[PDB]
Amino acid sequence: VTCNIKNGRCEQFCKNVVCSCTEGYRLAENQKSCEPAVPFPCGRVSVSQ
Amino acid sequence: VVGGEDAKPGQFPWQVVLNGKVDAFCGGSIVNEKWIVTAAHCVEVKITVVAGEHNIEETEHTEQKRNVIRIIPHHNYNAAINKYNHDIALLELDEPLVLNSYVTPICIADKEYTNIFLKFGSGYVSGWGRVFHKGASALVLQYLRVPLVDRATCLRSTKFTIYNNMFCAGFHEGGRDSCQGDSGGPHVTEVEGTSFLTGIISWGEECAMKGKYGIYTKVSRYVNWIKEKTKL
Ligand SMILES: Cc1ccc(-c2ncnc(Nc3ccc(C(=N)N)cc3Cl)c2O)cc1
Repeated sequence: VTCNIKNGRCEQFCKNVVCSCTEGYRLAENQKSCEPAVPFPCGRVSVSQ
Repeated sequence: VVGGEDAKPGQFPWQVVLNGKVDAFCGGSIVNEKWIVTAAHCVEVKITVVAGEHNIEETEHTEQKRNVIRIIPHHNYNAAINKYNHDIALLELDEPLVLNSYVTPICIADKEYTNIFLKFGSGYVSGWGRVFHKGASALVLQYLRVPLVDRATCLRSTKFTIYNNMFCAGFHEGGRDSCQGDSGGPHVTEVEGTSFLTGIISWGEECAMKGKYGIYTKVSRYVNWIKEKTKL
């Protein structure tokens, strides 16, 4: 209901709610989560650990 | 990094190492295929950057070495006044890096969210710096989770001036810390499986000494400048 409580349930960014993601990601079907929109998005480990 | 662990291949794919008069003298972070962010005191001399590095003494075929064609220290950096204040610089590479599982940028949120993520209070630092106070540098990339230290505790730890856009991180009893050679490298915060750059490894006194902490530059203070100068 508001960004000032649990970040409006947004995985990355919230705006008074409208969730958004950093470059290389798109807002998922659930309108909260962020999913890769490019082959190698920033800040993620893709080699097996 | 004193008291850290060996990073696995591709665990910190945004990490780069800088080579100059001495090899592996500072670290840096990939902003995008053409730009690295580091500390200004590191590049204050011809430099080369190596991305996709894991073990500096063994060719793993994931490395990408590039010449630096432009160095942009922040306009408020002045080493003759203070070597470690406004301590951030950008390096432009001669040819773009090829993004892959070993060479991937670090995310950078806006000013507000970079400060929110720093305030989560736990970040990861990495680099090939000294593994002991006045000791040998690492061959394999090291990493360490460091807690954020409150400003009042930070100010009491040193006689030197800690400005408001610097932060302290480390442990009350020492033993684990960043060290010389890690400078310029990243301090990142994991936000639900995506890492964001929250600090630049900057300076400190005796590495891992009880009562002393590593000092870092707040990335939130420089986000507009980083995004303006590194635009592709
Ligand atoms: C060209 C150039 C000139 C000077 C230096 C340089 N000289 C000294 N200390 C440095 N760093 C440092 C020291 C202690 C701790 C700590 N107590 N946690 C952490 C760090 Cl990052 C450093 O970056 C590097 C490159």
